[PDB]
Amino acid sequence: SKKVLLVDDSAVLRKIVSFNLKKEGYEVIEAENGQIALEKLSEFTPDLIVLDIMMPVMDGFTVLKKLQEKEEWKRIPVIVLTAKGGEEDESLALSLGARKVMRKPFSPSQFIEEVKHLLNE
Amino acid sequence: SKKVLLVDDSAVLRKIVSFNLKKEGYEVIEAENGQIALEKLSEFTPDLIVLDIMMPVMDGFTVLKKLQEKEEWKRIPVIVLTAKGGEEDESLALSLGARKVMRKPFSPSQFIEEVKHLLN
Amino acid sequence: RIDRMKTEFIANISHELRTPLTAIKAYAETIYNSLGELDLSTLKEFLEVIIDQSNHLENLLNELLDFSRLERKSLQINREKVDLCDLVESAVNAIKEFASSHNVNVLFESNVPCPVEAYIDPTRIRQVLLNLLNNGVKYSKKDAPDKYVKVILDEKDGGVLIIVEDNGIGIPDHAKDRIFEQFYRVDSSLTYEVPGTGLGLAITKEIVELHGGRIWVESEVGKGSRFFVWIPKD
Amino acid sequence: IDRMKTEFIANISHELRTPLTAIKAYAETIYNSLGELDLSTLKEFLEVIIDQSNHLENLLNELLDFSRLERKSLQINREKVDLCDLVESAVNAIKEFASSHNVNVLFESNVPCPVEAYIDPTRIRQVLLNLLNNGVKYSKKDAPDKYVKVILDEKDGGVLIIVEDNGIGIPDHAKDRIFEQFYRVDSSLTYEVPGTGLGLAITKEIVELHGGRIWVESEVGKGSRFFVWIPKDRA
Ligand SMILES: Nc1ncnc2c1ncn2[C@@H]1O[C@H](COP(=O)(O)OP(=O)(O)O)[C@@H](O)[C@H]1O
Ligand SMILES: Nc1ncnc2c1ncn2[C@@H]1O[C@H](COP(=O)(O)OP(=O)(O)O)[C@@H](O)[C@H]1O
Ligand SMILES: [Mg+2]
Ligand SMILES: [Mg+2]
Repeated sequence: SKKVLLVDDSAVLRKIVSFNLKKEGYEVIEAENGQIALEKLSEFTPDLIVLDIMMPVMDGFTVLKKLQEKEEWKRIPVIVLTAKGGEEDESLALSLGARKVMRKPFSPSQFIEEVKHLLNE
Repeated sequence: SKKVLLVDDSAVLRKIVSFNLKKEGYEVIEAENGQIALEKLSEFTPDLIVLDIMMPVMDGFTVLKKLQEKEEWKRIPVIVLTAKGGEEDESLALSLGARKVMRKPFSPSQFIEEVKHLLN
Repeated sequence: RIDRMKTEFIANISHELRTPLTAIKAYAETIYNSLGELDLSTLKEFLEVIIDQSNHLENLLNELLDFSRLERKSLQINREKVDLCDLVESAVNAIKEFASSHNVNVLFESNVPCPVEAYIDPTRIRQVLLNLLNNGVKYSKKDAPDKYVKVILDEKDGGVLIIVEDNGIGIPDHAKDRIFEQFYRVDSSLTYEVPGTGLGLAITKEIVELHGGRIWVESEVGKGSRFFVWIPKD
Repeated sequence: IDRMKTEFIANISHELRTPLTAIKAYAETIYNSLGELDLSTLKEFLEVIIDQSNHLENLLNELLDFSRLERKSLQINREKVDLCDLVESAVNAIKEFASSHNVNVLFESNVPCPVEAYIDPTRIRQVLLNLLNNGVKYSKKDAPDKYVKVILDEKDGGVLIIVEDNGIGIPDHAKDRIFEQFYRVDSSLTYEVPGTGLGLAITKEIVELHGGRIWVESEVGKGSRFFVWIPKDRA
């Protein structure tokens, strides 16, 4: 039922997150950079966005910025799943419009629990 | 039938090496350090000794030295399984009497076929 | 200071993260090559080792990341009202396993009545408590039945005096000053096979000094060591 | 120096946590999902943990080799190696990593094979893998014709191996500093590419231990060319 836009440049990361998302029942759509993620938003409007920070072409902070300046995308919840484990990196993402930030390495159990929280809100 | 002496201070590594050894029908007797390893040689004589270098109380080079000094322990084959990946570490162990040196991390498949080579 | 420690430090990271990897690799290939020859209780046991060894591995990278932050002036404290009395039992729990694994007993008492409130960052002081507790286990006596790591809580000088006592190998007097330096380790036969980067106490020294606190040590070669951590209350 | 050392330490944390995230996530997934996980997926997930450990091992071997080269305790046992074969085996190891970034791995030869040479095969394989990895890592971001070509040649009473690419390129102010320990070209393009800044420092020392040299020519946008000369004969 619920659609989830998966955004990460790592193919290995996308696979295991897609597995746990599909194991609950959520359909997923993948995007290997920030620009493709925004390109695919013209096709459909997801119920959740799992977003990486570091990636080529367009990065996650500029995605988070562009999601707010457009009216249609700004009320979609965003979980930032990223390798950047700094406090000032978290605070920038939350200020840019991200609803939650999770550090890598991550627990799939805790990650899915947070995905449930935002979808069942 | 074959008895193997497993000498390493890591209990985590002892378990997985013992599992792969027991998977090929070998008997396994373990040792926490070099001093315990030599104490157990009074009870029985193993067909192979899997030996670590870095251990407390007594290290692997000390074991390899004392294995040569005793007459009964001299001809027992020894595979050195160790985190020390230097070339001068390898040459010291081979001169001290080790038949083969394998580095950690290791492949369980490659380790077992090398264990088979010395026993057969 | 010296690109000599730096050289020793690079080797120490390699050595330190090479252990949990040896496990991760050996257990993963074993599960892969022995699916037909593993009961289910072992498969879960073997998968759990990979998982636990990864957490050690990660903890180790947080040490490198936190240190880099301390060096760059990036870390900054967010203080709050917390009960150092539990925050200490908590920590102590988090190292329970590591301890047993070493035949070490982790005790805890308080010279004053609990609870003991104090305005501190619970995450960063947990990291300070863990480092000192983990050092107590790391550098305990090699062969002994009465080895321990005791945490003593107390209030002194309008501040909270946490003491981490042990009966381990001890520290020589020429090293007493240098232990808190980054990359420094006491090189000896007793500390030959023990893994470590030399960052833990340097990280702990900066966290405690950001709170307006201090850390010092008294130690005896053979008897044991005592690490005193003074922090202001508010 | 020091400001670099700090960046270096941060780079180890970043490059090493990428395979650890996979190892930790795949392992917990296998553990928590044994009931709802078919056999081919289990083997596939196991293979990811094994492959991500091997990359994680190679990065630790980079740290170990650097410390050995810094301390001057690394040997160089030479032998009659076929260099034309040795480059091909090195190229086969990179093919998997090259396919991940849409990079082609060509091997051309101006002189006819086999090319005999008296060098350490293990250490020259490490030299080629470093240059091949950098060709893939620092390639163009969005392009259809990305490649890494290894040109083998014989010159000056030696062997001149050239590692050509059409990647991002290197600016002239950085061209000298690329071979230094811990150095990386900090820019908007290379913000998300992992690395310690040790590879070329390890490669320069290994090449100079053989009595050879390594140098670079590059243009920003076009690509880079890494020339490495080694002597042939024993005496
Ligand atoms: N509780 C202790 N007992 C004995 N020695 C200690 C203790 N804590 C620290 N040391 C000494 O201080 C040195 C540096 O410690 P630390 O900064 O924690 O780095 P490491 O992770 O290498 O132990 C160690 O080499 C050790 O000898
Ligand atoms: N083939 C290449 N193409 C473009 N840039 C390169 C190439 N090889 C090396 N470099 C540059 O040199 C720097 C250092 O590279 P190296 O010493 O291999 O360490 P690392 O790859 O870990 O950064 C990099 O930041 C990169 O910009
Ligand atoms: Mg990324
Ligand atoms: Mg050991």
